[PDB]
This record gives sequence, C-alpha cells and structure tokens, in this order.
Amino acid sequence: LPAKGDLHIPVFENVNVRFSPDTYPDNYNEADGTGVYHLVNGRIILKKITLPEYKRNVSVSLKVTLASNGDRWDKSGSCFVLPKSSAINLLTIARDGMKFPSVDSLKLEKMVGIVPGKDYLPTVELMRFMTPFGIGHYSNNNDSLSSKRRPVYIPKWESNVTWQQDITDLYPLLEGEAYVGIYIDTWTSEGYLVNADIDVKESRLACDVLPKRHVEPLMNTVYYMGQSYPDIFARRDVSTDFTVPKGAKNIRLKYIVTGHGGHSGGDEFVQKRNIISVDGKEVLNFIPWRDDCASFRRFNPATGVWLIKRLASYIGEKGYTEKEVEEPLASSDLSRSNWCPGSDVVPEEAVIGTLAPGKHTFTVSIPEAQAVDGNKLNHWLVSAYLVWEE
Amino acid sequence: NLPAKGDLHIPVFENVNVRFSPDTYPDNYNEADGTGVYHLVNGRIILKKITLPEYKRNVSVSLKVTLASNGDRWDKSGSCFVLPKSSAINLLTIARDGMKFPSVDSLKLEKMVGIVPGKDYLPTVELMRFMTPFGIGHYSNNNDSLSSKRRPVYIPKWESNVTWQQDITDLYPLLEGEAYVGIYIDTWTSEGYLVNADIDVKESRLACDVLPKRHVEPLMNTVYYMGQSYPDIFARRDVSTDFTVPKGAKNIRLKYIVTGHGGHSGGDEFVQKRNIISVDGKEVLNFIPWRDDCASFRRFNPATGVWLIKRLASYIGEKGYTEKEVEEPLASSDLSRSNWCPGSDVVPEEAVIGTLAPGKHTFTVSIPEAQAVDGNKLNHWLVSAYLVWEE
Ligand SMILES: [Cl-]
Ligand SMILES: [Cl-]
Ligand SMILES: [Cl-]
Ligand SMILES: [Cl-]
Ligand SMILES: [Cl-]
Ligand SMILES: [Cl-]
Repeated sequence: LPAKGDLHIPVFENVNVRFSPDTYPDNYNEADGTGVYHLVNGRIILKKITLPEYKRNVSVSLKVTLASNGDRWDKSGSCFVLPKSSAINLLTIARDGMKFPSVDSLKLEKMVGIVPGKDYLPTVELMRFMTPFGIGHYSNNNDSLSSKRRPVYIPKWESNVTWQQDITDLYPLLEGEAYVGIYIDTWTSEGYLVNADIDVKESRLACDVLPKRHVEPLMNTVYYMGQSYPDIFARRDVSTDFTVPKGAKNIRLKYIVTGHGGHSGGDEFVQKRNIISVDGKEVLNFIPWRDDCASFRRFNPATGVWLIKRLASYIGEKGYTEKEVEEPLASSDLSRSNWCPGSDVVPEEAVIGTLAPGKHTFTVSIPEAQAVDGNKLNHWLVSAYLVWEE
Repeated sequence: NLPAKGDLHIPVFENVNVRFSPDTYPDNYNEADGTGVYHLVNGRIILKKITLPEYKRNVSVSLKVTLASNGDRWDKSGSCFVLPKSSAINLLTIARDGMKFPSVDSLKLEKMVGIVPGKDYLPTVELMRFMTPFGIGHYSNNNDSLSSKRRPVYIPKWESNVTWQQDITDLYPLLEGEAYVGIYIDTWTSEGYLVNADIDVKESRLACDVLPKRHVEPLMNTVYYMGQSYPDIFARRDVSTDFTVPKGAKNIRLKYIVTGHGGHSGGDEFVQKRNIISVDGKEVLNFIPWRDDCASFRRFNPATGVWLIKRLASYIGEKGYTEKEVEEPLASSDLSRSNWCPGSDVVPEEAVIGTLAPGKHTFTVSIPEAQAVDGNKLNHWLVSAYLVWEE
C-alpha cells in the first residue's frame, strides 16, 4: 500500500466566534477570504477540509485552542463534522433552504434536528467543550486588577485553554471532502477567539491497511440552528431506530453528555442519572458529574465569587490554631453535570460487539431532568453515535 | 509472519508498604518474602524480579503506580526504577553482596557516589519520578466532623488515593529478559505508604510490525537511594560524564528528569533555577523546571499545612458586587515548586539529538545558581538522565 504522508490541517486560525448581525446579517454568509463560513450571525464557523485518499491506516487528533475576546461567560461549545449521507445538514439548511425534517410532536415535541429523519442524520461532534469565564481577555496578571479577583493560591491566570482528543474513529466522516465547524453559544459581539488543527499520522507500515470503518449518527440535542433548549427528558425518553447491516464488527457506542441550567438547583449543578439503551437493554448507566472543578481555577479570571464562612485550621504565630474565616468560592469551583468551565468532554464508551442485522432501537433517558421554567433554562446536551468495522 | 506473544500484565507490587522499620527490616538487605518482594534500606526501597518475553512484534509498555499514605503525613520524594543491564554494581548487589559504588574523583564529584557511571557501574534508571501528596488516604476521611477545618469550601471531597501512569516503551530494553524493578520513597516513618505498581505490555496485532532493536544509555541519577547524600553539588560545579556511541545509532533522544528541593522559605524547592544541559559542550536543553498549577492538586492533599493570607477580595454580597478584606487559606500544597506538586509525577523532558559521531561524547548538567546545603536547609536537585536510540 502506497504512502500519502502525514497531514497537518490548520482548520481555523484566530477566528472570532461571535454574535453580530451587523457583520453577518443572515443565517448563511459566503465564505470569507480565508475560506471560513460564518453562519447563524457568527455563532457557527465552518470550513471545507480535504484529506488524501489514504490506503494505509491512520490516526487523527483534534486540537482546539480558545480564548475570550470579551465575552465573560462559560458558554457551551461544540466542534463538529457534517455527516456524509445526509442531504439535510447545517450548511444546506442555511444556504439552500433545507429544513430539519418534521417530527411527531407526541414523541419528540418541537425538538427538530436531534434524531435522524428523512434525508437527515444528526450533526456529529468531534469535541464538546465549555468555555471558561473570560480567559485571555480578562487574564490580566498585573497587580492592579489581579489581587481583587485572583486567589492567593493561584499565582497567575492562564491566557488561553487548549484541548486535544483522538478522533481516529470519526475518520469515515473526514474522508474525501468534509465540512468541519465550531459552534459557541455566544450572544456577545466580542465573542471568542479559537484555533483548531486536525493532524493525521500515516502508518509507516506497507502492510497496515486502513480498515473499512463506519460511523452511525444517533442523536445530537445541541441547539445549533433554529433549535430549542433540550429539556424533553424532563417529560419523556428520547428514542431513535437505526439499521445495522450484515457483517458489522466491533460495534461501540460513544456518548457525549453535559447537563445545564445555571440557576441554583438547575441541572448544571445537580446530579441526574442518564440511562442509555439499545433494544431496551441498558448499555450505559451513570451520573454525569465532576467534583474537581476547583482544579480549573486558573483558567477562570472573570468568574463570579461568593464568600463562605468556615472554621479553618491554620499555622499561626504560636503554632497550630483555629479561626473562622470568610473563604472565597468561585462559580468555576462548583461541581457540575460532567463539565467545568474550561474543560472538554471525553465521550463515554460502551462495547456492543455485534448486533442482529436489521432494525434496532436506541434510547436515552434522563428521567429526573428538570423542565425549562421561565428563565430557568434546564437542559441536556446529548450526542451519540455508533462506530464499527464492515 | 512474526509470532504473537500476546498482551502481558505484570502486577509488580500489590499493597506493599514502603516504610522505615528497623524492627521489621533490620538490615539494608532483607530476604524476599513469599511474594518475591525484597525490602531494602530498612523498608524504604522495595524491589522485585520481573521478566519480559523476547518480543518479536513491536509493543507499547506502560507503568501504573497507585499510592496512598499509611500514616506518613509528608510530601516525600519517590522514584520507581529499574536496575540497568550491564552493571555488576547496583542497589541489590551493593546491599546483598557487599559491593560498593565506585570511588570518585573528589575534585570533580566531591562525595557524590553513585550519580554518574564508573567502573562496573551504570546509574539506576528511573521509570517514574513522583512526589507523594500530603497524607492521602490515611487522612482522607470525608465524613469526619473535624474535616471541614482542613478542607476548603471549593474542594467537595478528598481523594482517597493517587494514580500515575506513564508510557515507558523506550525503556523496554532495560526490561527484556530478567530485570529488577523497584520503588523508593524517602520516608522516615514506620507507617510509610502503600503502593501498587503494574507494568502492562500491549502487543501489535500486525504480523509485520517488527520490534525495533533499541538501547538505553544511563547517564546520571542523583537520587539518594542507598548510602548517598543530598545532591547539592550543582551549587559549586557542573557534573559531567563521558559515554560511548556505536556506529549506526539512529534517532538518539535524551530524557531528563529533574526536580528541585529544599523545603524551607527561599529553598530550591520554591525558587526558580535555570538548568543548562549539554552534549559535547553544546546546549540541548535549557529551561527553568517549574510548575505554577499546584493548587490544581488540592483534593489530593488532606494533611497539608495551611496559612491565612489577607487579601482584599471582590465578591457577590447580599446587595450586589462588593469588596472586603478576607483571610484566605493558602496550603503548602498550593505553592509553586521546581517542577512538581505534592501528588504529581514528572514527565521527562526530551531532546532530539539525532546522530552522533561514533566514539566518546560528553554529557553535562549545570544548574549554576543552585544553593548549597546549609545546616538544616537541605537544598538539592534530583536529576536523572538517559539517552535512547535504535540500532
Ligand atoms: Cl459579557
Ligand atoms: Cl409540543
Ligand atoms: Cl505588576
Ligand atoms: Cl508523619
Ligand atoms: Cl569533597
Ligand atoms: Cl507543611
């Protein structure tokens, strides 16, 4: 098998992801001079990549560097790829007037685009991320503003955040021509600055043949374009049917979930079990949760802060002593439903192996999820797909 | 068509107590137990004989260490290591067979025995340098009413243990056939620590992916394992060693493992000191070993000391954005240090050398502003290095 060499793709360089109708007036706006499409008024950036026709096996990684350009919030992000066999996609919708297929309101309410339908497979996420609170733009380490915000145990603010993930399994969606993009739920004109690279390592072996891989998009509740907050789980489970062909080998489920609702007692800050199933049998069951958000403090200069009273032990003049202090607690410190401001989300994974050829059902259940209530925006960002060899 | 030897799981240490207990281990050498584990230096060093097959297919090798405190409250230095191949003198033969580190030219190495190669001796090679957190496990109980006095409002719970993992594929040559792998912790308590160590080997599933012939060249190790003193030598002179490179050596890479020490106010543990490392007089590495993120390890450090530091902090009060003088706790585990944090391992710095003329070459390590040992101010630098290459 012939080599086509490694490949470094700088998908995005210092691109401003933002909300600006004055700059990007429509949902579709022609690619700029750098080949970057700005959709949904700047909230989505998209780019056509071209990979060689690899005959050898490869590995693929995604690297994303991000900073705030003035936006002060920890907003949801998603680096994604538009699936192959789907005439309807984010681009064709915005550009060519395509629409997410109509849904049965009894089973999916008004939740368009979240599961497959006629001429539609859900967008597939290469990486889910959560921006920190104002990194870079508000990361001033000069004594002036720092002493007031920066805790004594944090020597300096980082100027940006970088995430890296192996996306080798999604290779079938990158092969040939593919549209890769980044969405950030930003509503400020300032927005964010992002870089994104896709690197491909080609095997140095003349015998290591590229396996025939497949990706099956099952679900994606991320509200990219004309979609609403996904609280449907507060009222019903969400299911989709899918087809497994003969010969499918080593089937694996990938499940990317984060919970949301930034108000007190909202699903962002409260434990809710996710039960995922195939053909009615549980294959994943867990509480999406992180107890380690303090570890991201340095990435979160613009976070809100409270004072919490605590009787704290300490070393004083006369030895081991005790005193009530008012200790700062950052919003960025709080435990959350599978993320911290400044983290990415590594997909949970279940090994299925083989399934009977034909139709199967995929179900996601978050039975105790809270509904949207006024300005309380509880919801669950869930995306999932199957990968397998043919 | 190269044969499949399979994946290998070697549980080197299970729940082994690294400790200082003359009562239990009265000598420097103590006969191995039924689990084949030798306890040396009165329990501060555990050693085990492992054997890797002579793999023909290419592989990847990983080391996983899990650790907890069994009572020791300190953030002590540790080193998981392998006794090099072509070296009659090693930690085991020194302790057991009454061998000794070769004598050294005092004008060049003072009393620093065992840190560079000598007659019948290559330095011990580190699979992983690590630094224990403050009392993890033994002091990690979370539903103790006297725990909220130690645990900050932003740390929901103490971790009960710490787990480090690293890819040690490049050290495969030191592991093939029979080898002694061990763990050293600078502990002076009977309680000590509890550790697990797993070495796992993943074999390629391709009949055509051949294992490359590889070599490890041990250059230095200043870690004070056995009858060795604190390495503050850098405060007075640079340390060099010569080494031989054979014809045909391809893709030479230097690995460099450094941590700075001296845990008093102003000591080399808490102060930035540039490291200049050279091959044949030319610099190949030059940087300040340093970590600014030690606060990120807070949840692993339940027995850390704590100070109150006054700070005018902004915050959301019961009437909007406000401002007030607080006494914010600062843990020792939060402080920036010379390439480590209590609870962290150290990933070796690497330098691509490429090729070197066959014959003698010189490796030199300089930390020019390192401070000397001064009474109970125990400044020193734990440095180890080795080259790797395919032949
Ligand atoms: Cl803002
Ligand atoms: Cl409805
Ligand atoms: Cl300043
Ligand atoms: Cl102790
Ligand atoms: Cl001397
Ligand atoms: Cl201390």
